[PDB]
Parts: sequence; structure tokens; C-alpha cells
Amino acid sequence: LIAVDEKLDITTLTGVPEEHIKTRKVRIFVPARNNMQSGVNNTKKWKMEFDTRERWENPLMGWSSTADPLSNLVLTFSTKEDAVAFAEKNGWSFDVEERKVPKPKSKSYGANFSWNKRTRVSTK
Amino acid sequence: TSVKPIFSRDMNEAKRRVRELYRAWYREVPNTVHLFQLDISVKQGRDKVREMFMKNAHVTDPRVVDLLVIKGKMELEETINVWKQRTHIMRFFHETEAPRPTDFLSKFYVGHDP
Amino acid sequence: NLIEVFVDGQSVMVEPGTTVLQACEKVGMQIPRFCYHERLSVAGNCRMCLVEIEKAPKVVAACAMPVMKGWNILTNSEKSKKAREGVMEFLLANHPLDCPICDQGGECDLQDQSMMFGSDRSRFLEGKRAVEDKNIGPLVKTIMTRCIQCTRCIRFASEIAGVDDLGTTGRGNDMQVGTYIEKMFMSELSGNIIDICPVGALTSKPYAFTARPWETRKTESIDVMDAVGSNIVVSTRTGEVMRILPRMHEDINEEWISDKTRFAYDGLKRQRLTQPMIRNEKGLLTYTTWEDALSRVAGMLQSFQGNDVAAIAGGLVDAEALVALKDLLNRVDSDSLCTEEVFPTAGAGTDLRSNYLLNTTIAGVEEADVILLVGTNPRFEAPLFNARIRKSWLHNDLKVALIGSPVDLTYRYDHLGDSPKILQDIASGNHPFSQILKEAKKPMVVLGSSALQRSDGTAILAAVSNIAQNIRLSSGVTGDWKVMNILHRIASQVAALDLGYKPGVEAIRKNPPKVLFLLGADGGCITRQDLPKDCFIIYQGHHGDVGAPMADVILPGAAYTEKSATYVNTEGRAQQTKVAVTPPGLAREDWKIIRALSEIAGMTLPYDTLDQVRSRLEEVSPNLVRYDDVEGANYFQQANELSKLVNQQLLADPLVPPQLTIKDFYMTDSISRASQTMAKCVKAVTEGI
Amino acid sequence: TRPTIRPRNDVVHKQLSAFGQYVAEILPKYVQQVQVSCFNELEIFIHPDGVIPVLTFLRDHTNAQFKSLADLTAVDVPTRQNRFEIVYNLLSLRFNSRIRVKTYTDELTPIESSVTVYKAANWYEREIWDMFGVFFANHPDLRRILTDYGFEGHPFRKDFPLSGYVELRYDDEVKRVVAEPVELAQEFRKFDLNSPWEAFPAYRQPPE
Amino acid sequence: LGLREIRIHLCQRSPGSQGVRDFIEKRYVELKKANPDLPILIRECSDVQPKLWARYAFGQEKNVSLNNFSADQVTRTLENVLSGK
Amino acid sequence: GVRTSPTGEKVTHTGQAYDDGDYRRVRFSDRQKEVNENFAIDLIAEQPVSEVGSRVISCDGGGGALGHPRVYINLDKETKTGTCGYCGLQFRQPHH
Amino acid sequence: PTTKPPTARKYIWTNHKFNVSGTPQQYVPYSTTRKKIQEWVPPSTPYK
Ligand code: SF4
Ligand code: SF4
Ligand code: FES
Ligand SMILES: [Mg+2]
Ligand SMILES: [Zn+2]
Repeated sequence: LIAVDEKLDITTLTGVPEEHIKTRKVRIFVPARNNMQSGVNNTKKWKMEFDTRERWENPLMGWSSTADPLSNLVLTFSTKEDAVAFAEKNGWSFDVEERKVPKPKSKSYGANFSWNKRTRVSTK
Repeated sequence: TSVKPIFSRDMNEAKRRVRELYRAWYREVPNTVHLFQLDISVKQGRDKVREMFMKNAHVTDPRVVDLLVIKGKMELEETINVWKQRTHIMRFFHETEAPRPTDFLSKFYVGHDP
Repeated sequence: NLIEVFVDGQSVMVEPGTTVLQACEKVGMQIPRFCYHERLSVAGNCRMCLVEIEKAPKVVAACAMPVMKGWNILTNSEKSKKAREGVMEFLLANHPLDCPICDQGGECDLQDQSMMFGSDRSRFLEGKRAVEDKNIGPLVKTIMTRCIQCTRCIRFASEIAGVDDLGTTGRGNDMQVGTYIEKMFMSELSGNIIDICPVGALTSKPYAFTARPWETRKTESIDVMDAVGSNIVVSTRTGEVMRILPRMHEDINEEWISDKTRFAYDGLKRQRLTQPMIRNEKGLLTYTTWEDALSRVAGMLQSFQGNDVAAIAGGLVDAEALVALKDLLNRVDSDSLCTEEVFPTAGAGTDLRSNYLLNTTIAGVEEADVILLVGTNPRFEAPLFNARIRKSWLHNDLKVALIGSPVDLTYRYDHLGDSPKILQDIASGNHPFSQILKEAKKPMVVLGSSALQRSDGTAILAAVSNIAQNIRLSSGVTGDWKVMNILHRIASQVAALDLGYKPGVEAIRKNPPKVLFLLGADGGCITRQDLPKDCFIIYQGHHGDVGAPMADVILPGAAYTEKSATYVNTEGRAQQTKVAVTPPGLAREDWKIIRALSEIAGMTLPYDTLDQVRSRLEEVSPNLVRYDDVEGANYFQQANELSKLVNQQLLADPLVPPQLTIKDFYMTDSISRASQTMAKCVKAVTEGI
Repeated sequence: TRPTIRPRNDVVHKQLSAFGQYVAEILPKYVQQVQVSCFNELEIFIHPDGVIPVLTFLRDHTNAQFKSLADLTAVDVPTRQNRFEIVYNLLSLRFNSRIRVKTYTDELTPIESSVTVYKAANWYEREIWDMFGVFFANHPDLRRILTDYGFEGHPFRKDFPLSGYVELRYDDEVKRVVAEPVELAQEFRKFDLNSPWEAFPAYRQPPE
Repeated sequence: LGLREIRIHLCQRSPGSQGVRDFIEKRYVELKKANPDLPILIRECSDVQPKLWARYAFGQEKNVSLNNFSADQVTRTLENVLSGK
Repeated sequence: GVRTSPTGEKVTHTGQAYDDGDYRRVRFSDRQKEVNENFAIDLIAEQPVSEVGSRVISCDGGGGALGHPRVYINLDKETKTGTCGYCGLQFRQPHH
Repeated sequence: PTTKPPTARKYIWTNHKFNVSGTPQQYVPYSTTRKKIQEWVPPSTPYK
């Protein structure tokens, strides 16, 4: 059992080209809840995605072409620390966004019929 | 923290294995050129072997070096047994790739690449 | 103190007044809902959130039932499942079969909650109900057969937007939601009813039929239309911006975005600059190459130097572009750097950030007790700031006083004249509002930056600073509460002031330049009438509005949806816009264009990548690389002392905001002017119907 | 009757639980955990260095005659420190049963080759190495099996792009097939299908 | 030789910036009054040492570390920049 | 109702027509352009308006299970015809 | 078809066409969508 005083770096073993190792900045973040729905089941796991590259229009049929292999690559991590460790050992740059959770709110149905406050509703 | 070693224990034996692999690759270039009927020179093949060895010279982890020499031995045994074709041997040279510009002004002119 | 309740046998401590739904949210269970929105009041009519208490024989509405001590909530019980199935059965029994032709499509709460909690079969063997469709403007398309009578739009309309034109007419199964008359629900916060409607009853008209939710890719960026800095999500599809949606940020955005932010994304597809342009022998603009255009600009930059070199920054410019241009112009010892917006430089000026920042954060409005607005129309200059003020007013009896023009805010306010004479009177102490401010525990004075565009902006700033100083002296000196506030209406103003740009174009008017870089400057403040003859103009921008028509060289740049950029909002918070699409044609990133120009001119800038440019930004001001942070030091005493030494006379003119109507709100900047939807909105609000 | 629900076999569940306790007691040095799925599939989680002893016991023991290696694969979970998960499926013909053994490893940690216990492990471990980069120490002949000669990178890792990095075409200038960076006429369209509403409450994780 | 602007970066909470904070509190107003046309931008750092950038003509910038300086030392350093010594 | 562009190229039902300076018209040289002559908008406009004496009518597109999902059109707005949007069919209460 | 003629529709082809590949009447693909981005048109009048 040898002891190594080194940081993990498997860039030479992953086989990724040097361009896509050096010139890539991933974004670690918890996905924002879709405003069209009230569900919150897609805001629990951290995601890692790469920066957007150029997409052009195919001369034939007008399709959407690309030259970025890592365009559709999205990875799921259960922890920000895990995502950061994975990005560090793979060698890409990373920008981390802190999770945003809604603050607690005091809801009261009886406030709709206040005697002297402005919270009284004009309709139901 | 102690970790299970693949080979070589410390870095000295890893360097020894690297040198053994380099000798094996160096003595194989003339045979590869003769068998595959490559249009390159033997000096070009030796220089390409040197370049491929040198791009991993910044590795300071003995386990990563062991995996690198293992994969080098694999790709050498593919060449000796003529499992590879002239296609792959020439793929090592990127003879058809256009020279990618590297200066800021040229990169700005060509497109949106960083 | 906290009381102990049980959800599925798991103990949880909740504050008194907490509802069953919130307790389940704390334990991690999301009860289905249709009428409950955490930002709106509690309705309790859709009946979808019924849950079973262990010993109570009757199901309770989780969204409206406060928890009691020692209550066991059975969220996944047989009675709860049967109640959910029955309610879903009723809703779908009356709903129409419009899913394939419905813009809600794959992002519908009725579909998802039907698939997760409802039955998979229908026992309805009768005829369905068809409802006439209303018309409430050119932004919201109403297909009211799909309405489930959840009254989210009514509650939102009234409480949030201060507009009470929505309601329910009739009763029984024939109850309909509408205006009952041909009235358009036109407001700066109208698309949020499109967002909060759980069904396809209210949908976006510009976005109608274009795409589906599963196809679009979501890019998390920020908003540049105003200075609030709202967090948005750009939905793209095959490299084309399809939609703009709100993104939750309880300190800035709070799930709402303005109509200009939401519906001006289609201005990015018209009047775009795609190729570099020069002028031929006839003086006509013709397409050319980047090398040629940059060579000409570099030749002019080499020929001229000193104060004969000027730059005018517009309203949609990023910190990277601003710092790159500042360094490029400092290479030639030139310093005519300016922004097309005026701020008083007398006294502290741009030296102290707590002199042009909104010191009391937007979230800090909810804590204020008295607020005084001076020379501003927050309903149009910063719609989300006005929404926060309305929320604070409603939920805390906040006293709002407006000095100047009686704009129709969405809440009752105390009107104070139209002249800065009242502003001087309050500072002296003659006005009763001085006593109100003195007795107020938490006062706030918000001076609109549009009032600083007058000839006597310095006098107004001095007067409001004197009012704040009088408040500080009379009230408690101790405390971190900040009274002085400045509200901006331009996205790039704060970033430019932090970097060191001279506010206003007065310096350029004083010293006419030979070379002028219009960096997104479409305001038309300075033209060739002010410029000397044969002045050389390089307009770097993405829309051709004014600078492109009157320019000598035209350099296409990138939009906010097309470049990674940094923008600082009115409260000093810095947020980075991410890349959603790539610039069309030959358009390039702004800082890249500036760097290439410097390299061709021979004064090469020392940064080649975005990381290096942001390191330069950190060197100039670290707050431009500290992104989520908003905390800063307070230098109000120093600012007031520097303001007192030199004073001038106030003009005898009424304080009239530049924007008095929703049409003026709709047409504000280049993207909005290029937008077709904004043109439709202007036509609708002017001609009616 | 409940025709739309699969029937359950409590007898088989109990038998598998008893055998799991049996093997866990017999091999306490390596067996870390034992589970039984509700569809009657026994599962054993062991230490990575216990592969040879555990497999030898499960093959040669009188009460566990798992003479056939059904399958051997790997699972990539990047969020774990030991991302790679080695899975062995064993079939006992004498007792007409199936068992699963699961261990863990990372990129730089070798796993002892089980070619001395099962012969199919040769090609199975060659495929695992070729597709994930997991190295097996005492393998008689470890090399690529499925990928092209000279292929760089391990395709089945979660961080490997779907279309790879290179593509092949015939270049007439050099009169041979050439490898060039990938470039698609139509980009693969990523679909976000996950519903924002929780489907199965039984698997809900603590909020933490 | 011709000073163009001065930038003072001080962290509002670190102990090493205590002297710089005291300089801003009781000495900045007099300094600014003596140089009405000199841009002296005070900004905020996070965890780096306080800095005094001096932008001269033609884009030459000199940075002086103000870590653990007292109010008097900051005044002397700043007046050296204004004088030129 | 096919229409011809000024470049001599027919215009499809979506309005597609290559510009005069567009190089992509070379693909049509010595060949043809695939244009469908039948215009759905023109045909559905040529279809008449059905009158029914009921506030709510139902459209399934004809053929039953061979049509489209059944929908209900409310014929209360007397200033316009109620259009089934699956098939673009107009219905109207008998006025006068 | 003589015994059971097909249903008659106004949009059905009256003349059947065989496989026209390799002939001038062959199908040529093209994009049926308009231009996504409109570029700015500079003024035709001089300035200054
Ligand atoms: S609102 Fe929802 S359930 Fe109703 S038609 Fe639209 S997608 Fe279907
Ligand atoms: S229109 Fe939408 S938001 Fe309004 S009551 Fe109907 S379903 Fe609710
Ligand atoms: S969510 Fe409670 S009754 Fe509607
Ligand atoms: Mg909706
Ligand atoms: Zn129909």
C-alpha cells in the first residue's frame, strides 16, 4: 500500500482531447424549478453541464449542425462536493452555483377577512 | 492515505518501466515502417514515438504512469502482430487535419472559438 | 415556540400557524395542489390537497388547515388517495380534449397530477361544457374552456398587480372567469398570469404553437431590460431563442418578471448587425471584412490620441466590454470615457458605491416602515421594485409618499406636490412628513435616477442627502439600516460607475473628440451636430437604431442572450449572463472585438481569455467578480459631507418622470424598439380594444 | 385476484434470506451487506479484495454450487468516490437458483481477475476494461475487445460523449480512411422528460 | 509622471484592513476636498490584502500593498503617490 | 393556389422561396422543385359553414374513431363563427 | 378496384407517377422554413 502526496488527475487516461480538456468550463448547479409547474422534484440533484458552443444551420434541409462533442453531456451528482471532486479529477474548469431554496412563508386563511388590515380580499 | 499500487511502488520503478517501453517502441519502428509500407522515414516514426511519450511527461502519479505504460504495451502489441492497419499508424500523424490557428487574431477571424 | 407534529409517523417541529401542506413540505412530501400558490393568498376551493388526519374522520384542506399539537398526517393513506382520485375525476370530467393543440402540452399540472395521483379511466358518459373565449389584449391568449376555476389569476391580479379587473361572473357550473366586458388586462406584470395558470386557459400569444417543453434547452441567465437584474431562463431550440421564463430569486426577482423582459426577446431577430460595415466612395454603408474594418479603426486610433478620443457606453453593455474599452482608451492616454446617463459628480461622485447604489436591498423594502419616492415612477422604471413595494404595503401597512407627478401606482400613496420646494421643506423640518420620518422606526428615501437627468440633479441629490442626514441625526445613529437609496433604470450604469466611467456626456460636450466609440449607444445624446466636422465614429453594437445609421464604421457585437457577460443591478449585486445562442453572422464578442482592435493597433491588451478579462475586472473592482454578494460598506457620512460644501439652486420645474404611461414603458430601449410584440402592445394600449 | 399485479413468492423470499444469512455468517471478512429484492433476487455486497474468496466459496461449496457465471458487467456512478461497480451473476444448477455479487472500484484500483474461477471471466473482464477502464491484475491477455484499434477513451463511462470525439471518412488525397474530429449535420436533440411530480413515495429520500 | 486615478481596495471585515478603514472614516473627506478632480475610487475586497492602485498616464499602474498599515502609514503612502516620490 | 416568385420559382404553402441572390437555387438546375399544389388553407376556406340550432356543438372530424378527438364548440359569440381547431371547421347558430 | 372502387377525393392525384429517380423530375430536398434572423438594412441616403 503506497502513499502518494499528489492530487488525482486522470486527464491523460480519460482520452479527452487537449482542447476539450483545457478550454471547457462546466457549470455545477441545482436546476431551477420550471415556472409553468408547481412540482419541485427536479430541483433535488446537482447537475454538471458544459458551456454552449456554436450551432449553425445545415445548408441542406436547414437542420441544426454542431461541432461540440460535449453539447448534450449532462451529469447528475447527489452533492456539490461530489460534483466538484469529479470536475477537478477530470480537469475541466468549473463554476459552482449555490442552491436556492424558497424561504419559509407564513400562510393564513383568516387574514383574508381582516377587520382593519389591508390583507382583506375583495373577492374569492 | 495508503492506496493499492498497480505496479512500481514508488516513481523510480515507474520510470524504469517507461524506459523499457520506450526501448521496445524504439526497436519496433523500422519493422513497422517496412511491414506497413509506410511512406514516412524511420526518423519521423522515432520522432513521433518521442512526441507521444513526451505529452505525458507531466504525470507525477505512479499509478497513472503504470496505466499509461500498460496501454502503451497494448498498442505496441497491436502494432507488432499487425492487428492495426496502415490507417491507424497514419492516424497517429493527423496528415489530413488542417492546421488549426493558435493566435488570438486568427481565432477571432475564423469564428467564436475561445 | 415550535410544536411537534407527525407526518407518516415522522416527528417534525413547526412554528404555530403552519399549515399541513407546509409541514409536509418540511418533511419532504409535496401534496398535490391546483389553487394554492405560495405567493398568493389561500383559496381552498380546488379541493385537491385533501389529506387524512389519523384520528379525524373528515379530510382537511392541507393548504388552509393549521396543524395542531400531536397531529398525525397520513399523506399516502387510502382516504387521501380516494379523495385525490375523485377530485381529479371531476376536473377531467369537465375538461376538454385539447392536449395535442394546447400550448401547455407537456408542462401541464393537470396532466402530471392526473398521471401521478388520478385514475387512468373515465366514467363520464355525458356531454362536456364549452365556454366562450374572451380577449384581454395582444399578449395573453384565452381559451377559457380549459379553465378549472382555480382563481389564481384573480388573486394574482388583485394582490400583486393592483388591478381588480378579473373576477368570476355567474354561479354554479356556469361560473366563468373574465372581465365581463371587453377590457384588456394590460399591465407591466401580465405574463405572470400566463405562468401561474396551471392549465392552458391563459397562454403566451407570441410563443403560441412554436415549440414544446421537452424540446427546449434551458439556459440560466439574467435580465438586461431594466436595472433590477431579474433572473430568467432562456428556452432555446436548435440554436434559436424560443421563450423567456422567470427564475426564482427571493431577493431580486421572486418568481415574477415584467412584460418587457418576457416579450421583447423577439427583438433579437430583427434589425440585427451581422457583418462589419464601412463607407464607400459614395458615403454608403457596405459590408466588408473584420480585418479591413479593424485596420481602418486602428489607423484612426494611431493617428489620434489625447482628449480627442471618446467612448459613449449604452444601456446593454457588459463589464468585460467596458473594462476592455477603458484599457484600450487609456493606452493612448485618452480619457473621454462616458455613459449615456447623468449622475452628479459633485462631492463624492462615483468614488463611493454607497452614493449611487440602492443601499437598502430590494428584500429590505419588506422591513421598512416609511418610504418616500422622489422623482421616480417605479411602476415603469423598475416594475419588480414596485411589486415589492406593493407587497410590503399590503402585508405591513407600509406608508408610501410620492413627491412629484401623481403617477398611478398600484397602491394608495400620499401625494406631495410636484416641485423640489417640498423636498427642501422636508429637509428643513417645516413639512409634517418630516415629523412622520422622525417618528418612523425604519425610513427610506428612494430618489429616481431619471430625476437626476435634469439640469439640477446635483441639487436634488444634495436635498435628499440632507433629508437622510436629518433622519440619521434625529433617529438612532446605531444600526445597520440604510436610508439613502438611488434607483437606476439602466443595466450598465452601475457597472460603468464601478469601473470608473464618467457619468453623462458633459465631458464630451465640453471637449469635442476626433474619434468616437459608440459602444451600444443608441440614446442619441450626442450626434454629428455636437461633434466636430469629419469626426470618425466607430459604432460597436448589435442593433442598428441610431449609432449604426450615423456611424462611419459599424462593428457587429453579441446580445446578452448570445454572450457570457457580467451585469450589476441597482443594488450593487453582480450577476453573470450565460451563453444561450451564438452571435449571428460575423458578430463577435465585444471584449474580443476590442482586444483584436488593440492588437491590430499595436497596443495589445494583456488578456486573451474570459478568465483573464475577469481577473482584470477583479483588479479594477473585486465586487464585479464577487457575484452573489450584496453586502457593502456605508459611506453616507462622507458622501453627505462632500455634498454639503458646494450647493446650487433648484429649478422651478415639476418633477415629471420620463415614463407616464404603459406605452412609454413598452418602448424604452433598442431591443424593445426592434420588437414586433412591443409594437402590437403599444398599438393596443393607444387605440384600445 | 388483482390480474394487473404480479404475484409474490414469500417462500422463495424466505429461502433467499436464509441463504444470505448463511453466506454472511460463513464469510464475515468480506461480506459487507446482504439484500433481497421484492422480486426474489439475492444480492451480496462485498469488499473489492474479497472477489476471489467469495467466488471460490460460492462455486465450490456443497450448499452453494454456483458452477456457472451468468454475466459480469460494470455500472458507472460518477457521484460516488468509487464510481465503478463490478457485478457478478452466478447460476446454481444443482439448487436451481441465481445470486448476485457486487463490489466497487475506481479508475486507478485494480480488481483481481476471476479467470482462475470462471473461464468466461476472461472475455467479460476484457470487455469491462475496454468499456470502463477498470484494470484486472492477473489477466492472461488483457486488451481491447470491442472498440477500434487505437481508440482513445472508454465509451461506456458516463462522462464520455454519445458520439465520441472522432469520425472516419475516406480521404482521396492520402488514399486511405482518415480520422477527423466529429461533426454532425444534425445535432442530437436532448429531451428533458423527467416529470416534476414525485411518482413513487416508497423510494422517497430524506431531505437531509 | 501625470497621475490619472487612485483606487483603494479594503476588505470591510478583515483585521488587516483596520488601518485603511480608519483612514476612510476620518481622513478621506479632507483628502478628496484637496483633489476635487482626482478620481479616488474606494472599493471592497474579500480576503486579499488591501491595495492602492495608482493609474498613471498611458495606462501604467503601480500597486502598493496596504496590509496591516496604520492610518498614518496609509496617509504617508498616499501623499507619496500624489507628490510623486 | 401556387404562386410564383419574381425569380420564376414557385412558392410553397409555407411561403418558402429562395431569394434572387441565394446560391442554393443551383440545386434546382436541370431538376425540379417539389411543391404541393393543393393548399389546405384555401380548401378549408372553400369549405362552407354549418348551421346548428344549439349553443354547444360537437366536432369529431367525421368517421368517428377515424377522425380527431371530440371537442365542443360554444356558439354564443354572434360576431364570429366557432371553429373546431383540429379540422378548422366553422359552425354558427342560425341568426336572423 | 372494379368491384370496390376507392373513395373519391378532390386532392388525390389523377395521374400516377412512377419512381422518377435519375430523371429531371426527381425530388430535390430544401428547407421549407423562412429566414430566422433579419439583418439591418443601412440607409440609402448619405450623411454628414
Ligand atoms: S390544459 Fe392541460 S389537460 Fe387541459 S388540454 Fe391543455 S395540456 Fe391537456
Ligand atoms: S384562468 Fe387559469 S389561473 Fe385563472 S382561474 Fe382559470 S385555471 Fe385558474
Ligand atoms: S390546494 Fe388546497 S384546496 Fe386547492
Ligand atoms: Mg399557463
Ligand atoms: Zn373537427
